[PDB]
Amino acid sequence: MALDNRHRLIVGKLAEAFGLPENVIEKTLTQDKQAVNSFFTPAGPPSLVFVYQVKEDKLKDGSVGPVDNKPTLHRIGPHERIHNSVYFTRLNPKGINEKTLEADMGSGELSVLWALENFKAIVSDLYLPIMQEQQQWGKMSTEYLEDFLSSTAKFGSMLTEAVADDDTLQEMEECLTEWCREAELLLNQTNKIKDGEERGPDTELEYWRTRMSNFNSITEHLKKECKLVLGICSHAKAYLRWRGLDVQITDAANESKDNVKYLATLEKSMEPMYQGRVTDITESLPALMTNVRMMYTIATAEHMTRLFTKITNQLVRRCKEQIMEDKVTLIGNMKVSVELANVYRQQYRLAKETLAAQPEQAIFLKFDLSSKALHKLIDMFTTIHQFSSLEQHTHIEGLDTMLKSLNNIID
Amino acid sequence: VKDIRFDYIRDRVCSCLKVPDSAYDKLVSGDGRTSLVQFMEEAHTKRLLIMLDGKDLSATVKPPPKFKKKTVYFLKLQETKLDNDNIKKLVIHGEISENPLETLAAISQDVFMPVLTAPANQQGWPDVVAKEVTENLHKFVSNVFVTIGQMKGQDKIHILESAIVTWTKQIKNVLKADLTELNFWSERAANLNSIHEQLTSEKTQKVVKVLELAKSTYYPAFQRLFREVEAAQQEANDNVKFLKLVDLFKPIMHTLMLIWKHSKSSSTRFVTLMQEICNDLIMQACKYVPSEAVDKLRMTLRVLGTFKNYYFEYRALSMQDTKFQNNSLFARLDSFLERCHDMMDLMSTCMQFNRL
Repeated sequence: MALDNRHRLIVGKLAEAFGLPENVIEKTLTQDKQAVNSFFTPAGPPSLVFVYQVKEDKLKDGSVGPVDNKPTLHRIGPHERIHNSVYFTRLNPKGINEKTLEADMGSGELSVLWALENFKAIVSDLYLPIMQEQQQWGKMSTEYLEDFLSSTAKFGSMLTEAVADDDTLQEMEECLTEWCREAELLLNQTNKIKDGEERGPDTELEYWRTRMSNFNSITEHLKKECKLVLGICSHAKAYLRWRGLDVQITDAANESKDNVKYLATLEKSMEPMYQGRVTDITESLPALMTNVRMMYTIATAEHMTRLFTKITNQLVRRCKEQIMEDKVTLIGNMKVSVELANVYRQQYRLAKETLAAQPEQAIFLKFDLSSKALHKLIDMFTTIHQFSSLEQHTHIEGLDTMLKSLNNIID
Repeated sequence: VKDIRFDYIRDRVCSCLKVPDSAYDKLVSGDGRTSLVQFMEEAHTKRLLIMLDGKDLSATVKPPPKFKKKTVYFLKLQETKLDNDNIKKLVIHGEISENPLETLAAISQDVFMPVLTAPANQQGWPDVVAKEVTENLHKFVSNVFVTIGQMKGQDKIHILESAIVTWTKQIKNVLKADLTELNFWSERAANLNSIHEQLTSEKTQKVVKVLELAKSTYYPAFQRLFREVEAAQQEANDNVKFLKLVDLFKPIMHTLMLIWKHSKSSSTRFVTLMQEICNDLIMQACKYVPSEAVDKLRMTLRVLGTFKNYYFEYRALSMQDTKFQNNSLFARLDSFLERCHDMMDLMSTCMQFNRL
């Protein structure tokens, strides 16, 4: 409830961090003391953030600074390139003077570098154990929190992805040729992604995400701006090429955005089969065809080829791995896997029946070779296990070397 | 040199721990400053915790539940502390508060929506990614709001997206919310009333009408889910108002028959399962009771049991005057009765063969 005591506590802490000892730190926290009272005790402000910019040394020395720059003891703690913050958001509904200031007001000390590193550090990296320790310390609310921190991880992924006259004629040639060639390159990303490998369908989503990130980077890079103004001056060599590339970039960007958001809708029902159990995919497949069937009521060859070949690649990967880690277990797993392939083909043929009703090369090749190399081996093990009941009646006087014939046949 | 980093971290620790003493030598002189120097001189080392228990310090990672603790986090952005370029501007110099979840809620709703707003205003993300970061920061807000407390007690389209996504999630939370029996139904009444005026309040009403400037599909679904809320709320209230050495306390059992007399003059399955709860209390008492006295105490035990089954048939006859439940009480109570008939007649044989 005491404005001045917490004012001088934040003066001392912002001096110990910043180096502005007494004069303008205390003057700026003193100035407009109605709001300084109206954050601490009263309603309205839930923090009073002193941000301090710099204009001469780019704040690199950090030991101390003049106040020629404009510091803002403003309500918002903004994230620009230039000002180091202190928020002192208070963890008390009413400002109580008796409670100390450094046990509820967290300091706002911020690296002068931009929005990549500090925020992912403060969200994902630093806070790893306490919730987990609180996971250890008695909660039922364990569910959906692990994937909540996987959402923090994908924040980290996307911020790492995204944040990372003769003289005039010379400048025009110097900044055009390079960037036009790069744009022409980036309009060929659909071609270097058709290759021979058992690849997984999430790499599709990641390829489209890289297309998004590079499109955003180039379109921001063009929006250096003096060279655009130089282009406007120099329309009276690349400007035919620039309007052509602009039309190409707009069409590519629009189809990329539509593809990314619709391919993003698919993820929560294709997700169980990447790492789960072999029987789970059987139940997942009706949901999977509800998703795919609704999405082809909208938008073709690239979707069909990449989606179906890679998803069937992943089914082969999961079945073959989950079998490889004896007899009754193996025969059971082969029965389960053949039933999985059968229900997949059955539901795709039902899908083709519906697709014909209302208004498959990869499947053929991949599951036909898998199912034939499973029928042969499942019949071999059924025969072996049917001959395996012989294996312990060794005292009958006519089953001694007979089993060694069976042993050679096995071996 | 390591000395500029050492004295910088020392002056920061004297700033943030605020205990004037030579205690820096009393704790750090063991594993402390060696762990600090190996933290600063090794690759991949990205975190450090220091806890201030009021006056005490601990350089660690594991947070204890001791009150008045304070948290400071140290991270070198670089793998070493560089002699050339200054280390005073350390990328992570964090001081925090005792309770973590309150701070995450406060940081979500106070200090880091600027990261959502102003970098969106400046370069980098004018695309669908701005809509994405707004929506899942709203998800952050909703989650940190609900998982605390509930455990313990062109513009038009995107604004519609936010103000419909938060109710998709909150309805998932609501449908999750639809003496074990007594406390179960008391909790159900209390929680469902509390959510029922979390849904009929002012700002929710304005949100429903602002959304009803679109009138597309979702709002009949929230109408039907409110229809789910109200009847269960009132009926839970009704049965909560209804629900409000054993040799000395058989007259209490008359009260029990009278409760069944008075209540049923609800639904049958919870009635039978309440009878199961009564029988598990009775088995609790009949283990609380425990070679010639043993027959006497088991005679008392069967005597209480036959008052119990006699009150059952009294309730049956008075029901006739004013069918599966017999089989259920038979299952539980008769399993017990034959456990201790076996042991009681075993001790009867044991006494008779103690006469040799």
